[PDB]
Amino acid sequence: QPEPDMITIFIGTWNMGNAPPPKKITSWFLSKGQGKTRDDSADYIPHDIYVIGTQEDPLSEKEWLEILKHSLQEITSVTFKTVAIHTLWNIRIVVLAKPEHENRISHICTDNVKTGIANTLGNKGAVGVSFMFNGTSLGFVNSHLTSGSEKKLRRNQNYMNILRFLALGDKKLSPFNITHRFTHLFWFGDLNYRVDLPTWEAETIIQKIKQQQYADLLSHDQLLTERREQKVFLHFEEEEITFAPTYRFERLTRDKYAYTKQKATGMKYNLPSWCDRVLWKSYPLVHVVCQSYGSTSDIMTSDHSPVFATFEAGVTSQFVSKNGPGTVDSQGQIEFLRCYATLKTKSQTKFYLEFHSSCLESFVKSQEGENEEGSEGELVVKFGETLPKLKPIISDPEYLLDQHILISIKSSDSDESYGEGCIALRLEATETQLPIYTPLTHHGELTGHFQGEIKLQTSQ
Ligand SMILES: c1csc(CNCc2ccncc2)c1
Repeated sequence: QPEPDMITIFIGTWNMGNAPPPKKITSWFLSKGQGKTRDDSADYIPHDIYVIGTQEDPLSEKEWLEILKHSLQEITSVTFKTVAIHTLWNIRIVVLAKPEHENRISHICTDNVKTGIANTLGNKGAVGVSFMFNGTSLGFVNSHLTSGSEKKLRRNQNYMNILRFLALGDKKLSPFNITHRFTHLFWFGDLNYRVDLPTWEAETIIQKIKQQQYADLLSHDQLLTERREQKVFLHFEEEEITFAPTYRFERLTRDKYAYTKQKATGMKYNLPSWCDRVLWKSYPLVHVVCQSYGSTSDIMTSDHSPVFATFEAGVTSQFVSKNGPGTVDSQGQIEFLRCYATLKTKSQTKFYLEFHSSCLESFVKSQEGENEEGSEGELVVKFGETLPKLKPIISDPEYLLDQHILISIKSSDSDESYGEGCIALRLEATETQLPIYTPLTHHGELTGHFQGEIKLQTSQ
């Protein structure tokens, strides 16, 4: 039975509005409703992995698991296995997988982050799950960020606290946050970003939604504008939105947006908004294709509609050779030549690199680089041809060309990372000097760049 080189992943996010679900929620898992929807001819084909994020979830874990499993069994006639379930207050993530994948899934991690301080601590935050699927690491984050149209900056802060403090994936990747620990990272939830138009325009916005004319609304969506200004979700992708705003509906219909201020809303307006989102970040040159992104039309117990997204995702097998794992394969080598880091720091410490990869027995520390001043005010750290030759555990090009090298640039004085990035080994050529590049981030914000040349030797 051959190992897969692709899987499909379902991501759902639903803010349930503290109400039990209706008796049938199959449309959610079938990617049916509005937006980029799934073809009817696929309805019986199970996804490999289903990841369900809820917010304002009133059910116990047991009650929700029974509903989810019975929903999937009705659609697919497959009894899914529970990989993980994790709940923080009323924020929950469930991961289900086809039974044939049970032996392929390992290193299962869960965590949560509580956002805010005092007043703002007690209901918002994130849950996450990570695991290995054969040779591929997968991470999933369900966040419920701060509400309210005038709190985009707090949402951005919530995002940075979650990616800093959520402890998922390989704890040996110590300089790296969740935005670098996984082959594929999916981040979804009630992100709570709003359409930033005047209150007086509410009925105009409703009109536009009835005409399915979303362009002048999306141009005011805070998540798209904050992303375009590099204030949040740097280096994440989102499929184009082609479904109506998913919030705020009158319950038991989808015919009415309930936007006006009420005591129950703290006297806040809730103009129709795309609160409910799915974003992703995959390592460079790994296959990831969004095959659906939309909202259901027929699940009306909440003031939000459920959102679905589905993906093709490249995966790799758990490779064994006669040499690695448990030794190096002397027929393989990675050389980083004429590399330099450009840093936005005003610090004048010396810097060294760490190279981390599951193709190495352990991470590799470089010598210190040579600091120079850049012409427009920056620090350039030059490494020359000084960098240690990396010795991969396996030299087979079928394995090595699918790997990635994480790079951290650390201060000699403090050992703290000033920037993290990732280089694909999916090169155009072996035994050939080729340009490489990654942006460097720290706490998910841009701190610099790393560029130079690579020369990869495989067994072929
Ligand atoms: C439910 C869905 S995944 C899972 C974990 N499976 C661990 C494993 C067991 C044997 N061999 C390889 C991996 C439980």
